[PDB]
Amino acid sequence: VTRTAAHTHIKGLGLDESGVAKRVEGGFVGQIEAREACGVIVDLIKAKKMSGRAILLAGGPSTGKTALALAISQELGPKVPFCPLVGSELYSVEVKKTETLMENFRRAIGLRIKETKEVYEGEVTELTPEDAENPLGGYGKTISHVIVGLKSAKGTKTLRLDPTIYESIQREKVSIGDVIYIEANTGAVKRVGRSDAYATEFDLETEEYVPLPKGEVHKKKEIVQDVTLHDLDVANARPQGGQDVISMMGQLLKPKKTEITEKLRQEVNKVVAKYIDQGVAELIPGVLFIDEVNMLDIEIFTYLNKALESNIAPVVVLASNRGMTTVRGTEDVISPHGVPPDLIDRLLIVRTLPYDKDEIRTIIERRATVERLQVESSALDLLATMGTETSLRYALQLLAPCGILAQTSNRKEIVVNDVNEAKLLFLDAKRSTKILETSANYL
Amino acid sequence: IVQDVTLHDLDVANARPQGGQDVISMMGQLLKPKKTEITEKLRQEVNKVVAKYIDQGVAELIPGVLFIDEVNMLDIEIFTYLNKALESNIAPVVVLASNRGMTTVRGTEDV
Amino acid sequence: IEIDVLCDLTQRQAKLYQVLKSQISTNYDAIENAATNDNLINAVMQFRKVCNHPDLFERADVDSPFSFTTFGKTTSKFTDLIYSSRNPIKYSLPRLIYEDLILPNYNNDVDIANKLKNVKFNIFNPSTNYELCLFLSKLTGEPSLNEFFRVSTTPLLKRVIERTNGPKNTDSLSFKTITQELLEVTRNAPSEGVMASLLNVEKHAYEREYLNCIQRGYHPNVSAPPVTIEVLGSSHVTNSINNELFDPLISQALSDIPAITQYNMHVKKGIPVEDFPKTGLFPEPLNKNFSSNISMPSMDRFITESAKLRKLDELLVKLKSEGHRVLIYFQMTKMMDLMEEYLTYRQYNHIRLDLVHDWQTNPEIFVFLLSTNLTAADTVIFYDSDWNPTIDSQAMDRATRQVTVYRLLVRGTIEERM
Amino acid sequence: FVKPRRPYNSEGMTRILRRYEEDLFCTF
Amino acid sequence: SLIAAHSHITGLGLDENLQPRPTSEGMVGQLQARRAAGVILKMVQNGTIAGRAVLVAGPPSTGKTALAMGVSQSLGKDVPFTAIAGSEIFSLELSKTEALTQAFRKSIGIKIKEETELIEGEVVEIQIDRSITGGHKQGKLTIKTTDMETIYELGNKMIDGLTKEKVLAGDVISIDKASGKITKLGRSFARSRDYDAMGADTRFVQCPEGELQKRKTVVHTVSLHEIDVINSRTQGFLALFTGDTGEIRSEVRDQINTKVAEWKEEGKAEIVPGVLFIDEVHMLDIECFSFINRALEDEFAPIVMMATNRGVSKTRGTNYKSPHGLPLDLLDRSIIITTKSYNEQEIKTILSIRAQEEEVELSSDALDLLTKTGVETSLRYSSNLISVAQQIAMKRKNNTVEVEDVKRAYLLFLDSARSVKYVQENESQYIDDQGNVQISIA
Amino acid sequence: KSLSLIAAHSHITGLGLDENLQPRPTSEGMVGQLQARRAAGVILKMVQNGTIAGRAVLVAGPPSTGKTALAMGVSQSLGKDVPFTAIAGSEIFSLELSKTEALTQAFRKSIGIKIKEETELIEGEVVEIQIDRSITGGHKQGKLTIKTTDMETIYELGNKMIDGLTKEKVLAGDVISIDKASGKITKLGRSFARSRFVQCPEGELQKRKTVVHTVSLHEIDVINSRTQGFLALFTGDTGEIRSEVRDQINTKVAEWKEEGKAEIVPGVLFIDEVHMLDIECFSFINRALEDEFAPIVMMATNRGVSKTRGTNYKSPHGLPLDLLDRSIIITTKSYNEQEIKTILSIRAQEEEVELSSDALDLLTKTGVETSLRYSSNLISVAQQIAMKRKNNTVEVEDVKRAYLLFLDSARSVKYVQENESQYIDDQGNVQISIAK
Ligand SMILES: Nc1ncnc2c1ncn2[C@@H]1O[C@H](COP(=O)(O)OP(=O)(O)O)[C@@H](O)[C@H]1O
Ligand SMILES: Nc1ncnc2c1ncn2[C@@H]1O[C@H](COP(=O)(O)OP(=O)(O)O)[C@@H](O)[C@H]1O
Ligand SMILES: Nc1ncnc2c1ncn2[C@@H]1O[C@H](COP(=O)(O)OP(=O)(O)O)[C@@H](O)[C@H]1O
Repeated sequence: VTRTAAHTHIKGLGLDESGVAKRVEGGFVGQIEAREACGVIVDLIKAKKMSGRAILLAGGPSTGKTALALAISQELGPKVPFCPLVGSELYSVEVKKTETLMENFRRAIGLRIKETKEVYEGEVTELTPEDAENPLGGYGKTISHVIVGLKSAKGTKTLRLDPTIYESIQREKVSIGDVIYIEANTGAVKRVGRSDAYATEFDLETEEYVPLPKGEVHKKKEIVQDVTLHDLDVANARPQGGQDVISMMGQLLKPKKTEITEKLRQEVNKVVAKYIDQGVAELIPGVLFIDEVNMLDIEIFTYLNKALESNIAPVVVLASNRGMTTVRGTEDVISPHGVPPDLIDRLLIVRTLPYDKDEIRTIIERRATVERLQVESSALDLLATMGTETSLRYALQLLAPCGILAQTSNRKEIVVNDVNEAKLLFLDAKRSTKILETSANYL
Repeated sequence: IVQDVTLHDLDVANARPQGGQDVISMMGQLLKPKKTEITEKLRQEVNKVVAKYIDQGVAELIPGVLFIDEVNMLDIEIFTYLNKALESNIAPVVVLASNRGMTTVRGTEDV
Repeated sequence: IEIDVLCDLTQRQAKLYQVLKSQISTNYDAIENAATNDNLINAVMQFRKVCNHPDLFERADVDSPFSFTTFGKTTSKFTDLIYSSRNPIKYSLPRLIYEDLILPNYNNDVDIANKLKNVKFNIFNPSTNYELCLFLSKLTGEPSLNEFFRVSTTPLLKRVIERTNGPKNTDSLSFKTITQELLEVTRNAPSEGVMASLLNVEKHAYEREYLNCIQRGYHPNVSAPPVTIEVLGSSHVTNSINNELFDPLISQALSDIPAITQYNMHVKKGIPVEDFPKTGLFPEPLNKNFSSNISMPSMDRFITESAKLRKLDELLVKLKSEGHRVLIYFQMTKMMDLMEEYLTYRQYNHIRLDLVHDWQTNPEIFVFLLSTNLTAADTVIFYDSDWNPTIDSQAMDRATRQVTVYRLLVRGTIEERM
Repeated sequence: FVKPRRPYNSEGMTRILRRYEEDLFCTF
Repeated sequence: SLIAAHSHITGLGLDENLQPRPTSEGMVGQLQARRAAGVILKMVQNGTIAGRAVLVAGPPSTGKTALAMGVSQSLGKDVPFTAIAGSEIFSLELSKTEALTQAFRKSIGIKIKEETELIEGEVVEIQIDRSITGGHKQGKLTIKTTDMETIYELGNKMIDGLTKEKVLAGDVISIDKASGKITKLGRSFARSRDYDAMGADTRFVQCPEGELQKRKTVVHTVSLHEIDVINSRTQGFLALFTGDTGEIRSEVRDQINTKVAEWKEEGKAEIVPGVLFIDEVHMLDIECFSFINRALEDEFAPIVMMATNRGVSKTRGTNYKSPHGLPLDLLDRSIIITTKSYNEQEIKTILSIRAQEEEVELSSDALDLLTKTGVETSLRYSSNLISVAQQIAMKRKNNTVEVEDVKRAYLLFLDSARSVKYVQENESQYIDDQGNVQISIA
Repeated sequence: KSLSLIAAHSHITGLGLDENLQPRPTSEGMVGQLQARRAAGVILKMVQNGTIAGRAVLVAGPPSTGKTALAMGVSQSLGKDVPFTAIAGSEIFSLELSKTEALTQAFRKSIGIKIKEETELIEGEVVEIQIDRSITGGHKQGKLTIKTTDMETIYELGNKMIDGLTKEKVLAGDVISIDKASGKITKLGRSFARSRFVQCPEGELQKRKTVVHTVSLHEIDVINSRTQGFLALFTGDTGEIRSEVRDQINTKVAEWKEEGKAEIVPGVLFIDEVHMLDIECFSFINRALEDEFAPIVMMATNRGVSKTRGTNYKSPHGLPLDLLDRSIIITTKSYNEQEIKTILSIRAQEEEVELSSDALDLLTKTGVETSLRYSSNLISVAQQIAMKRKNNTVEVEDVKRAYLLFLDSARSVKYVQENESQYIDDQGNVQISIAK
């Protein structure tokens, strides 16, 4: 019916009203102290007062760190921007890694603006241009004005345009009998389609037929928009949207990441603060999630040390499964979790714990009931012993071949023999390594 | 009229957009012609239209020889892509030459 | 006959549900407890508003990018509509820098150095370097020896606009490549030719996968004009900026001339076609849908965004084919207006708001809408189903044949508990 | 009733007529 | 056509109970790997789960790529099967993570339902109105069948499709509205007064009778990555063929995911996931593995098949050694299908099948000696020797390869063991690793 | 203006100093470090005098001793209209600029030019607007009535004013600003007339107003180079500006200062984590400091005797000796118990958290024991645990709960070191299975 991939049995942290975690809630089993710390972090993010707060999720493999970050994102809701990221994303061939890090920092901060739009709309009735007295004079264009007559439901207006709006109108390929949509903030024109007041069965252009827009021609409507700061920076650095030749030639060029200067960021911040002071916009800070943080270089960590001290920084969540490991880009610096000691001071470490046999068994139970499979009790005990013997994940993804082998025998029951066949057909890391050691030519 | 072209000419003719009035095409005509990574999709369509006109009895396919001399200087990534690309249906016969004995492959420290 | 219909949440409905769940600090247990019991009532009214129809909680409107502009707006026989969009970011420049570095005057040497570096010491000048010009003319085949001095001293955009396909002499060193004589054959070649079809892979892939009927999936979030530069007290800066932003050659090149205006040039004024400012250089978009960033509220997404409404649109076809008279029970008047506009879109026979007399006398009607006395009444649907049996019993015996009662249910919500 | 057709608006424009027996080309 | 390396494998050779036949469908032997591949094939065909990594491991010349080709041929049509190598990720204009993201998104197909209208009939009158320059184009078309005759309106693209592929009155054309394609089926009027400008010999077709306008429902499969490239910029359809898609932003991918879910929620489109095959996966940086470990956990993720012929070797980007050249985090989330070496009867059957595909009539003793030299040396050498033995055999003008031609081909062309034997006793003739060589023969 | 949630250095409003440059024990959010604050006050006086150029100082000490706090104090004590550029050591490693070019741009961004100009402006509230058209509409006549709180006048309009008023609609009762020489008219808002909302202007209507401009050398460098416009100041692709335009800018600025049309305002460039620069960057920095238009460079580092980048030897502070020869070094020291508790009380006041005395004592004890930043992070996370139990004051139990939930450096190393079979080591070995 649905599609499932390694998650989506997790619906949140599953806490109480006081911050106490239940044993089985939200698809989580165990990890009580980590879930309580994550709930405190969720409350801190929802307070909307702090800047540049960093936590680190430190534990072994298959202990539930990405699951906890997903639960953080699900608990915060879709209004708060969440930016998932791996450590290998920051190495770009178009721009330096520092700019990619700052771009993700500004992408993790949201905004909510209520915008007023001046709108002309209607069905085009009369489209008559007027000519210039000397059109080959070198300066000045061919026409002078274009008269456009629009009609609506209980309304009809005639507009006199300068040529610049008419160039967009002509680029939209409008004619007489079309319903158009002119917005006055940027001069953009949208052509909706043919009016339904004429015949609709004599075309060959697979176009749809709309009726007349209700209300008057000239309106002022309120639109609530959700944007980020990186959208404002990107729109200002590569300007498209005007009707000047720089804007029209900006759309035709191939896009490329540039190094956005700090001056543009300060001016965008000043404009956003002026919008907030007018009661128009509101600020929604969010979370940046960086997975496999040990893949970063020493330069990226050194820039993070300065980027966390800014006054507009979001909450940063990191995760790593490393012990005493040399930092990449250095040769002798041995540090906990592969993170240098200058960053650990600005951090709050949340420690995750390994599981038990019963926790493995019930995690396999929820993963079986999410994938729409039913197993026997003895097969479940075999899977739990198998998960303790080899890995939790190997017991997790052996469920689907067992289900396929159960289906191919015309049964809707997973039994011990299907699990034995799945063992015989698929190996794990330990048995493959044991085959590799006792091999002739790297078998 | 009997005309002879190679498949690479067909690839670079089909990749280059047909001459229109847009500013981008004539701009790229007036600028330095930088090479681009031709996708496998375009080569696939070129192969199907070539096989379609071969089946009509009009065109004829002439495979040739790619002679790479002193192949000791190739990196191991190119060797692995040679292993991949020798299994294609449209591949020609490739001739290699080398004058080394027991030597390490470039890019590897112990092979 | 009592049967309930189960519906599954849509993407917008689930997004609004998750926003409402995260907004109220996750006291969902209290919401469920006081839902079993029946200012929490104002909290659960938002939830029932979300599962009823997403437009009641927040109306869908025109989806357009945010305009980062400060234009001339109205603080409310023709009306003038002039382009006036600016950028909110203002870059201020002193007059001294402009007047002493960029404009010529008596105390600087902008024009003198420009002439010295561009005319007198240019190596393509035929008055001083005629041998190089003759060498290049033998190399390329240009009929004029001033072509290189003209190419080297005009910008690339001005070169690529006014480029002409002038002829060149055969006695030169520049001949035609193989790729060019392949491409020049198929300029006006028709289909079914072997050479024409072998060089037309892209258009065949365009019409093989139906690319002129696909929909646009992405539009940008913010659109902005270029940053305004302000100099206080100088009209020359304004003139130069207006000339750069709205260059008549370039803006004329990126669009067309009206056809009746072209008729006024050619016939009523005697201007030849070769003297026209050349036009039509803007690239064609992929579809008609890709030509702008503004998307419209369509009356096909309105059906699919509400799951209960889509299940009614699935269910009314059988009742219309079987020829019945349906009646809907509601609780608000907002969805009375919503079903008014939906039924006028679907052009069905319904009431305009005596009712019993019009119900008995007229059988041409189809669907009745009431807000909490019929007999020829066969199929009844509970949209906003509440299991308080006092209302359901009086609704049941308010309205000969077999009677089927229907209830719409949304999976994974309050109503599955209810 | 029958809906009217869309108005056809071609002044100052050429014409190519391709009939059964004979073809035209009107120029300005 | 032409003969490839795995041209004899079209399918997997499995029964209805997923049990392999000993010799079927071009595949012989390797029962456990074929059964596991059939299980993975049904896992793909169900389409209910996403982001599962499968590793195929074993010695060289064992049938890993043969297994991948059997899976691809049993997959069937309109299911994406992206086959890449590990060396293609490193590019000068794309990051490794961006190239891996594009390779992931190539393997997810979207099947879009479309509603078209087909129009066929004789053309009565074409009127085309154009500007003086030629930009604005409009006109009317009068098409006609035996029973009906209507007048249509034309646009710029329709007039462009009418002008090229020249249509006159009396020709029979077929128009598809949603694709914008005009095909000329022939001519029926046979006009007497023909201006002798062209050498047209158009076909005589009959009058189409019945309804002029017919509706039909068409289905086409597009990839996800094609939708990102199309929506990325203004001329992305050119970038689909030139490959100039440089680092598509994340906002495009988010909005495309949202619109794909919206199209699924209405019934216009459905998601058909596919198989991404990575041959020589050990030829990858550790940053690629770290990206793969978290890109396997997304909703839009295909089933990834990887092949390795490497033991405990060095992992690239690091300074330690790992099993299969892969880190243990990637090996944690993978199930492993192992492959075992062949017997003499399996090698004989392989050589007989490859001789049947290449159309070579081998003798019995020639087959026995080819099996002997394929069990002492490798299988690929004895497979390569067959065409050379055939080309030697046609020099004597007999169409049957004897043991003499096989012996001659074995004499003329060398194996790896004979090559290292010849090199290791003449080390002065070849260039040393220190660059020393002896060129003079005295 | 200047939106900000709460910064980590948000309590520092400058250097707490007397009129004789003596540091008070607690002033302007800075406590302790008397000698370092006195040295930074001397450097501040060096910047404010403006008669010397190209002096580099170095702020070196142990980590978490207030070096960035000192830099923020100097930057806040400079105030506005004086350039202050703060960069990191890893910022200059660009893919489109060379390292010396990025260092040159950062050098010229820190010196500005003060230009004073005056313009004549119109400000008032629109009373009534008449536009007249003829029979053919070829010419347009107009009258505008505009008033302030002191006078009222009527103006006769020409064609371009009428076109500039029809564009960007102006109605009655609007407060507008008109520039005559450039033709730019801005709507300030709407007047307070019920019958946005600003007040009616006062005084004269024709005002000559003086605006003091400050423009850096890098901006004039970008504009004077013809290879890109002023939009490269925002897009950020200037692309290796040539040297000759910089000598032209230098000579033009020198003769502008000679004529009296401009003044030179030098500033401070701050390089945080200076040890991450290559030796080529250090060698460029050595010779870039003897220029006449060079700012005062502040460098901060916390390393001991470590390896210089790009070399194979070790140097004090990570910097070569020829760079250290031209530097004067300010040394910061570690903190006491009382300084730590005063820092924590100030961070409590800035975070709007009310603390008990016992909670403050426990935070001081665990800050002396572990780290200052660890307690300064624990204090804000304890308030949410306190607010979950619905009380305002943060008690000892909330601090102990936050200390249990969130670990520090030494404890995390301790739990790692006896569980290293479950973590991935330097050799890539790990044990995931529970048993065996
Ligand atoms: N407490 C838990 N309850 C249910 N499932 C869990 C729990 N912890 C981990 N899992 C499952 O185990 C797997 C661990 O994956 P992940 O968290 O990404 O790795 P890591 O633990 O190294 O971060 C996931 O598939 C997750 O669904
Ligand atoms: N079971 C089989 N059926 C058919 N052909 C096979 C089989 N096993 C091996 N082959 C042939 O042997 C060769 C094996 O090489 P390949 O599969 O490319 O590499 P590897 O075996 O190392 O994965 C292929 O050319 C294939 O045609
Ligand atoms: N003398 C001081 N007065 C006030 N706050 C201080 C002082 N010294 C350090 N701090 C505070 O301690 C925190 C960490 O010090 P910081 O300056 O980041 O250390 P470093 O000097 O290593 O960069 C900062 O938030 C800073 O405000």
